[PDB]
Amino acid sequence: ESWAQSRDEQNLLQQKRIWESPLLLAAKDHQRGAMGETALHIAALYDNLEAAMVLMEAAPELVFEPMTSELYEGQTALHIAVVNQNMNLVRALLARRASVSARATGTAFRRSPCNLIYFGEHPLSFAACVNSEEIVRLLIEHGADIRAQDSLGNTVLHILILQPNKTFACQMYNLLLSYDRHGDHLQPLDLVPNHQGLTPFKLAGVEGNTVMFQHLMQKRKHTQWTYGPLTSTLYDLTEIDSSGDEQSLLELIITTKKREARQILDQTPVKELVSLKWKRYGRPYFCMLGAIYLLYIICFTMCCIYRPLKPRTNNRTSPRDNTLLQQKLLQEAYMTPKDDIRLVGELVTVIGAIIILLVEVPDIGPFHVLIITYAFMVLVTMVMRLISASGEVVPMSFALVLGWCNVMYFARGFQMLGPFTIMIQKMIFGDLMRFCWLMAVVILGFASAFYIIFQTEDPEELGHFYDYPMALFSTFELFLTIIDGPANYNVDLPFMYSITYAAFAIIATLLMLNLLIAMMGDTHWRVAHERDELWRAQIVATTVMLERKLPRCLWPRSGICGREYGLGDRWFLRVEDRQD
Amino acid sequence: ESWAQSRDEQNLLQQKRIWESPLLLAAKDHQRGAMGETALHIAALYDNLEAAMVLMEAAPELVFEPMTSELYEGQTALHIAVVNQNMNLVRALLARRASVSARATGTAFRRSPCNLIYFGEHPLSFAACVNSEEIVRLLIEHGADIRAQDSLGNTVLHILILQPNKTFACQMYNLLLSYDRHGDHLQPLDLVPNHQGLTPFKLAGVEGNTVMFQHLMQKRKHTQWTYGPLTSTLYDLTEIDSSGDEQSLLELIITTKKREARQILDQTPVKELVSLKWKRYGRPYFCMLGAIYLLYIICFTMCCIYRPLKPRTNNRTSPRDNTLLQQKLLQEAYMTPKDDIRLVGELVTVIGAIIILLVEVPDIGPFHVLIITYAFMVLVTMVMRLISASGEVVPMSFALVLGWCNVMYFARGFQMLGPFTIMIQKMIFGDLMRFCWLMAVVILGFASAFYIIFQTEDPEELGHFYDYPMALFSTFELFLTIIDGPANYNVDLPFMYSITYAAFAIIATLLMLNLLIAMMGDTHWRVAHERDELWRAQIVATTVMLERKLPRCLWPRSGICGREYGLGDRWFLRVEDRQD
Ligand SMILES: CC(C)CCC[C@@H](C)[C@H]1CC[C@@H]2[C@H]3CC=C4C[C@H](OC(=O)CCC(=O)O)CC[C@]4(C)[C@@H]3CC[C@@]21C
Ligand SMILES: CC(C)CCC[C@@H](C)[C@H]1CC[C@@H]2[C@H]3CC=C4C[C@H](OC(=O)CCC(=O)O)CC[C@]4(C)[C@@H]3CC[C@@]21C
Ligand SMILES: CC(C)CCC[C@@H](C)[C@H]1CC[C@@H]2[C@H]3CC=C4C[C@H](OC(=O)CCC(=O)O)CC[C@]4(C)[C@@H]3CC[C@@]21C
Ligand SMILES: CC(C)CCC[C@@H](C)[C@H]1CC[C@@H]2[C@H]3CC=C4C[C@H](OC(=O)CCC(=O)O)CC[C@]4(C)[C@@H]3CC[C@@]21C
Ligand SMILES: CC(C)CCC[C@@H](C)[C@H]1CC[C@@H]2[C@H]3CC=C4C[C@H](OC(=O)CCC(=O)O)CC[C@]4(C)[C@@H]3CC[C@@]21C
Ligand SMILES: CC(C)CCC[C@@H](C)[C@H]1CC[C@@H]2[C@H]3CC=C4C[C@H](OC(=O)CCC(=O)O)CC[C@]4(C)[C@@H]3CC[C@@]21C
Ligand SMILES: [Mg+2]
Ligand SMILES: [Mg+2]
Ligand SMILES: [Mg+2]
Repeated sequence: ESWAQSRDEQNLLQQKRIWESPLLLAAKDHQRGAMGETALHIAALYDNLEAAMVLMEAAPELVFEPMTSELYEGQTALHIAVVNQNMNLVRALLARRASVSARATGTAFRRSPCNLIYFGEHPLSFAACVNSEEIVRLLIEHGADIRAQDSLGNTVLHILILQPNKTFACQMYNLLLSYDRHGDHLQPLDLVPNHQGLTPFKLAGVEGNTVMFQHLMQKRKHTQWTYGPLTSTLYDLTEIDSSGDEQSLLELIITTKKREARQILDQTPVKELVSLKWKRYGRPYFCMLGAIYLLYIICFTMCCIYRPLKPRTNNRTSPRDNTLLQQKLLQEAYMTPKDDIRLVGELVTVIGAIIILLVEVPDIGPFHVLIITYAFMVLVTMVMRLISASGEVVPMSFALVLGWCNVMYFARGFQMLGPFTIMIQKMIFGDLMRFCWLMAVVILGFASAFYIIFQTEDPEELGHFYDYPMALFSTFELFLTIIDGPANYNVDLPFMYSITYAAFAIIATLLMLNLLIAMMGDTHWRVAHERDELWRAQIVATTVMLERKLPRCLWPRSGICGREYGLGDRWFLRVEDRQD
Repeated sequence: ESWAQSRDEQNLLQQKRIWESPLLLAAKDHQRGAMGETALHIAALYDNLEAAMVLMEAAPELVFEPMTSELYEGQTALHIAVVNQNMNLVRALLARRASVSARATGTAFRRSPCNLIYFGEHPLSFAACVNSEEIVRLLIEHGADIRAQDSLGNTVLHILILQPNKTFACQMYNLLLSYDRHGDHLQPLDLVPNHQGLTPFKLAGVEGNTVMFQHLMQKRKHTQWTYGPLTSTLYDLTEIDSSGDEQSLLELIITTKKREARQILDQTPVKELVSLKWKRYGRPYFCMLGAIYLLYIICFTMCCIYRPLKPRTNNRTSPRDNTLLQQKLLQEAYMTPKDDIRLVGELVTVIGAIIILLVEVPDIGPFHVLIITYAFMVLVTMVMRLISASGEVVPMSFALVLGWCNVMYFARGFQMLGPFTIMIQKMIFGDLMRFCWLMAVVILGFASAFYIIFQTEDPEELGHFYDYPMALFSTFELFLTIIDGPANYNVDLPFMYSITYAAFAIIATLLMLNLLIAMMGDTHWRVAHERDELWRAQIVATTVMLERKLPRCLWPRSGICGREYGLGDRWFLRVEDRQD
């Protein structure tokens, strides 16, 4: 906001600085403006060729001079004439020995959501982005280095992938790569990583640049044979399944926050790779990891069904006291064979909860949080068991609910069941997290109204609202229509009740059907229309988690290795498809 | 998986075997490779004409030699040059006396979902499938037999129907059939069955090859007269209603597992045939078979309403014992006129259940299973009645529910009601069989939580959860909101209950609306959009069942017989339509 305010004022400052100097005004159609610009910059800016030539005759040092602002730092007139595509000025600027290697470190050039363009820092990178082949053919003739890297580390190959017109990005990727012609450099330009470690092939995957993914994939395709309609294609599979030493391209797509990246999961070498590694080793481990967790939660349940309880030593403290049984002490808890059989299962439970923490906590989405909370609630149950602290029903009840709802995590192994878990998340963190603020406020209004209406009345007849916390809970239950409307029929209720509850009943049906239409638009189109895409993104997330947390003996590398077939040491995936 | 692994390794083995031999490498641009191939095979594979000619000059025995692998067994170079459509090589191979009758018995050629192509075994069958008319015009000139049959028994007529480009399949069907020119053979080529017994006309129906159904139907159309816009067309109806000796084409479409086959039910001779036989004899028997079954289930109900019961001889065994009446013994069950009137209806019931087993069990979808289970539960009721075994309420209650829900089978006679039964099946074996795994797991988590919260409390106030099987059943009922939320208001419930039940109530509404949107997508588009198609497939299934299980006197053959009209002994169906 404040920065956007300053840019505009600096841009309005610049228009004043042009008007003050008649020479700078003449350039518009040694003094410097608000942006640090010169007359050569302004003539290049508005494509004033004749003003630029007359100024460069007087000052030929003006060509070398960069803008001095923070917004346009390092920018020379050559940058301006390049993006404005004035060919004859670019020729004239190079004739006056313009630097083709100048770096524009200005904030307006840096990759940021505030800036609409990201063109890099070098005139090659500016020229390729504005799609001028000739200037690229002209700048390299004057010593411009294609291997130039930015503050982000991007070369021009990386920058073209980050451009909104993906078709022009393809041709300029072709042109600059054809101009390398070096074998002496340890990395060719397609193989040069940026500072994040992403190659141009990896960058197209992370950004969801689909056509740049496809063009780069043709370099990694070898066609073995063609049998009429059939053809056999062998895929390099080096970067899309790099594992054991570095993050995979599949791993980068999952961790990135771009929904466009997940379309790359539907591209051909990626798709059969994921489906193969899922069917080969992905499913039978995950269903085995599912069955072990299910027997664990059943073992945790039985220890909670048979928890140590004794008749209460105390007398009843009120007529409203319903307690009959209390927790045993520690020595009382274990003195019999049934207590020893439970002690085995409770020890299995705690050892299971410790193993959960070991495979989860030293590592650091939602099912991460649910199982860590479940393992945490188990340890609190043991701690209270050891010190004989009362209230163990509170950690267990969290753990029974959290422990069983983790069993729903293993629905994603089945193809139909997995997007149903997607529905549950989007309904609760979308439509529920929105509408609960409208919904609780109606509950607070009517529960307060319902409380004071029965505040004079006797609670024995109608105790829905006997104190204010129960009046909140009852009105919540009346909202969802899970308990009946309060009625006695043997006594006179207040007349203000019948008006309020009829007003409540209309709003509660109206608001609850509104939550249904909101959850209608969610699960129908966002999830059930895209069930195959969402389930595939679940597999890649599940498998990458499996690969990190499993030994090498269990997980063989996917594809077929060369050097027994003379292809390299790389792991190749063969796909046979029908071209018809 | 493992077989797909082996094929790729064998394909990568083959690329090594080419590189080792310089002669085999020269063929790529007497030794044999991994696939058993030769240099002539590899030259034919990559369309290397000049390498093939030089090799066949040296070895002319190489033309005769087949590949020796399991994957490509029996394949010669003539097969390879045919599918690759190298005309000049095919001419050159025939000039060296190539076998046109060689059979490729390899696993890659066999019809299987692992193999993308099914081309048959003979070079005629390969040439027609890759759509080369000239090679077919050339191979027959060298002695190729069109009547060749595979291990599946398919001739080239059958194979063309099994091809994904149905338009090219039509022309090659025309070309090969025009080349038969034999009357001496007992079956012409359109009439030659495969090993399954299917002709090319029957095969197009079973596979749902609609345009091959239409082209073959024109041969079975005779146009009687044309009256301006009106025309009268007479259909052969021989194979689409073969009955009394063999399965019909209608019967093949029902029993097959292809959804594409049911579009053939909407083709013109099929459609009016089904609608005619349904209206003529299909409905009035089925509604008669419906009314007889309805009076049977009403008779079974009245025998269960009036089942023999006496006051209990024992005393009450607990304060929680609600039993007042018990079953009579066998001699007590029948000693009065009302007992004799029930004995008639019970004998009608058992004789009815035996007749169900006779018309169902010696024969061996869902309503098959439901009525056999109903007839089985009836016989258990009699067995327990005879030996005075207690617990007869268990077989009856299964039989009352199963017996009445069979009456829903007769909804398909009515056109609107039939797809509603489709909805019930798809919702229960789709959306229910999926979502019950997510839904029971939430129930198990909260019922366990609800149990231990009230494990200390006294059950007399709140006995929803007094033991663990009732806590499961109550939480199931709270999930569907068919019983009210537990509340006392005269006693203090645990505070962990109000948190857990509010957590339960949100999830239970959220998950239950999710089941509604899932059942929304089911019944709307899968069934109600396709209600006429689903109801028509119900008729064909019902009628074919009727034809098997009814005497000849009740079911006359459809159409109009010739030989009283001089058309043959075949049964013809006349359809008058408006061509406008
Ligand atoms: C007494 C001992 C031998 C019992 C064995 C304990 C297991 C029942 C637990 C221990 C650690 C495991 C778990 C821990 C880590 C994973 C991650 C997993 O899901 C996520 O959190 C993924 C993130 C997301 O998708 O939201 C939860 C279960 C899983 C496979 C495991 C399931 C069950 C395991 C084998
Ligand atoms: C004893 C009571 C008070 C415990 C409180 C209940 C809630 C805190 C928990 C338990 C049941 C729910 C969970 C149950 C299952 C879902 C699935 C959901 O789905 C996904 O992760 C799909 C995306 C993916 O990871 O692939 C994530 C958490 C969620 C809403 C829940 C998180 C929180 C909930 C509301
Ligand atoms: C969407 C809406 C507009 C539906 C239209 C129906 C309501 C406008 C009517 C239905 C019958 C109700 C009435 C029925 C009876 C009650 C009792 C009330 O006075 C009493 O008798 C209270 C009893 C007592 O004092 O003991 C006055 C009107 C009231 C709330 C109601 C006013 C309005 C209600 C909701
Ligand atoms: C004492 C006697 C004379 C009473 C007569 C007994 C009938 C009530 C039963 C005997 C066998 C019959 C049935 C047995 C065979 C059929 C199959 C039918 O449905 C299927 O199973 C088709 C498969 C499917 O679509 O799922 C169910 C009832 C029906 C017509 C019959 C309905 C009723 C019938 C006439
Ligand atoms: C006493 C209690 C414990 C009996 C248990 C009830 C269920 C086992 C049964 C009885 C009612 C249901 C049936 C009722 C009717 C339907 C129609 C459905 O319809 C079709 O077959 C349409 C397809 C076709 O055949 O054309 C098949 C079975 C189904 C879901 C049900 C099969 C199973 C259900 C759940
Ligand atoms: C979709 C959701 C987020 C809608 C928003 C409403 C809930 C957040 C509020 C509504 C009023 C409820 C509260 C109302 C009163 C209860 C009683 C409880 O303590 C008691 O008084 C128990 C009684 C006893 O100990 O005898 C503490 C909070 C609780 C569960 C509630 C906490 C949260 C609830 C569900
Ligand atoms: Mg949402
Ligand atoms: Mg009620
Ligand atoms: Mg379904």
